[PDB]
Amino acid sequence: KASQSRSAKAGLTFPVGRVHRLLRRGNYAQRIGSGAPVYLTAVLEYLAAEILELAGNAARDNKKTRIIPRHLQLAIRNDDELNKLLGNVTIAQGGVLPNIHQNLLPKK
Amino acid sequence: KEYQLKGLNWLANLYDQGINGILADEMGLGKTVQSISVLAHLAENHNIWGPFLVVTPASTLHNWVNEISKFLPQFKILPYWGNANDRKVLRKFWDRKNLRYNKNAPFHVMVTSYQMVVTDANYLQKMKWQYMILDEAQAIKSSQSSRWKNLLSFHCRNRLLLTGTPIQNSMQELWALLHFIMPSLFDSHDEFNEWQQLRRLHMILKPFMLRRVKKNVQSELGDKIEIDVLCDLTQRQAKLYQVLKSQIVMQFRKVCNHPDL
Amino acid sequence: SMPSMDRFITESAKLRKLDELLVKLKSEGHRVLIYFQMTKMMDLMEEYLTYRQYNHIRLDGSSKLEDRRDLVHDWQTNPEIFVFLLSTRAGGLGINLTAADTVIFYDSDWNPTIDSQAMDRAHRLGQTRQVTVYRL
Amino acid sequence: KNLSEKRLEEEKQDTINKLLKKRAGKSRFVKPRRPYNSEGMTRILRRYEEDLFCTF
Amino acid sequence: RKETYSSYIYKVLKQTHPDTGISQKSMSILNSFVNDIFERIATEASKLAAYNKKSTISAREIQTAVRLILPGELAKHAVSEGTRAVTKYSSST
DNA sequence: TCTCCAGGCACGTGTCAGATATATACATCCTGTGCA
DNA sequence: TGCACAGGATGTATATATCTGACACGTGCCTGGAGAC
Repeated sequence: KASQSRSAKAGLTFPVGRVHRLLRRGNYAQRIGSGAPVYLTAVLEYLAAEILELAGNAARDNKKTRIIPRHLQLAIRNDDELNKLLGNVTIAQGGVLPNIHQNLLPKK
Repeated sequence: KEYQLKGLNWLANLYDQGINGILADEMGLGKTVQSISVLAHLAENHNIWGPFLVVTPASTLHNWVNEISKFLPQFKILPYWGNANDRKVLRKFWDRKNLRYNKNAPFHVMVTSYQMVVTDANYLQKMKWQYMILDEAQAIKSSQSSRWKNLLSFHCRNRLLLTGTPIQNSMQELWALLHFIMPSLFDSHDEFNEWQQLRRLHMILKPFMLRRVKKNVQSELGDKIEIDVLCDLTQRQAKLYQVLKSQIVMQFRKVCNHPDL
Repeated sequence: SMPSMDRFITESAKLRKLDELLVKLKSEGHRVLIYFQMTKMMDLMEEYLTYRQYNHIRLDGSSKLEDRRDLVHDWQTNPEIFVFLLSTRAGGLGINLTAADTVIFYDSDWNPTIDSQAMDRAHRLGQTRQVTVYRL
Repeated sequence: KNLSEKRLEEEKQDTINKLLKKRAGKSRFVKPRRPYNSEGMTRILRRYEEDLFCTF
Repeated sequence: RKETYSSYIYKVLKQTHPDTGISQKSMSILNSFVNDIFERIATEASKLAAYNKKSTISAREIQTAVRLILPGELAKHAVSEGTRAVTKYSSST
């Protein structure tokens, strides 16, 4: 009779019932459908996986084993669609990209 | 209860002169109980239960606190080792704001390690000490050691050296230890070099060094005899001697120890 | 065919002579300290001691500080312990080895002052019998 | 009441620190036989007075 | 009691990079990020469901919301991952 | 809405990376002295 | 007046010994997600 959660029923590692709880007492609609928390759980799981993949090779490009928000900031702003998504957000301890305009160099 | 009592009285006599002493004798005759009797008689003299510092290697630190607790349990012992939270607890307890002599306080004797002294120089630069005792001073042989530098920078003004053999002969070590004894007179090493060689080196340290030996008591200790065994290499221990030079230290040392290494 | 244990002993002549003198040292029923210079030297001796199933303990630089208390306590209380694997400067600085007399210096030739501290560790007051310092 | 609570908290902190400092400063057989498994197997016993043959 | 997505985020980087540590500040950055996408998607879906005179939020409403908020490439990857997950969940027969 | 049990939190204990240290011999560089 | 040679000093080079230092894993618990109607 005992069965496991909906997350591994959908094959997901993010909590489906917790997403359903936050949807129901988040006061967005009075009736919440069944397939909506599974869809939202899959979307947020994929976005987290893509973000951690980008932070992963950004941290391998610095020869380290830990993730600093320098790596997160770099992995955000060298990718164009995350640039478009996260344009107006500022990350804690991020800094800026190394850039210099063409005529400002010692051209000679 | 031995002839270390007159030796500690001679140490107190040169203390009354106002200079730091040198123990230049081998371990085995009981310099630990001699030093705790130095502290006990000095406390009997001018009524000081207060700040006393013991700098000691970590393996014999437990031996030191064990013999202190067994022999003279009148004082209150403090260790300085472990994690950072225990370090902060002992920093809460060893608080010695009241200067000079104190009675009802647990900082009577302070035991610690060499590394721990080296790595808490920011906290040990304060808490101006009265009597540091550094046992086994061979690690302050070098004058380039940063531990030697932070041992220089304290505000204790007593630099009694305890070691078994101070005679490691690198010709800078003697100047380094003498510069630790008086900081003030010994600072130029070139004048120490420039100012018959075997005879004139004996009476320089004569008013400071005391001359004792192990062959003065009754010898049931064993009178140790050195039996030396010299043996020959095996063939597997032979051919790597040619192999190592065929491609061309501690390397051949360990091949001598055992081939598998 | 596995690496033979006796072939591991007999291919090293220092270990060969050590195995010869341990036979009479255990036949007399004595107390033995053995010194080494490296970790890998004491990473090989206990395999030889498992052949003899001797009571042996090891103290080195990577040992935790509390274990050095109860190991010395078990040395000065239990008499059935036989082999004392010691580092150069660990057990040779002020450690009470008063009931021991036979020290085995495997490679104690790095500096004479460390060796002087080493044989000041066992040759101490309270020793009831003669001290024989072996040097292979 | 506040002074008594402060004194009790100071006493508790002093007791905990003294216990930690006392614990840090003062405190910081026959081999078993092989297992014998004889399942689904016959048995021959030879005692002093009588013999057995346990079969299936 | 306080809630965090720390263990789930942890196993997410453990499928892709096993020998990789994490900072607590980076974990807080990631938690704020996923919560921000969650509230954006939720308010878009609730606003769209109110706009279509419907009292129920279903999968097609957040489908339109994901088409609306995310840029197109990441949008069709997101809806593809969501459709395989939802069709796998719906096969409880 | 009733029931009910294990998920994930919270809080303990151990294990490979950095930092001073010995250390002796060998090699390189600089300085001084002697010679043309 | 310059150049070369020799001698002395300093630096290097690679396991130890210690030895912390901040990291990852083995147990409680309680409550909220899951099944049933």
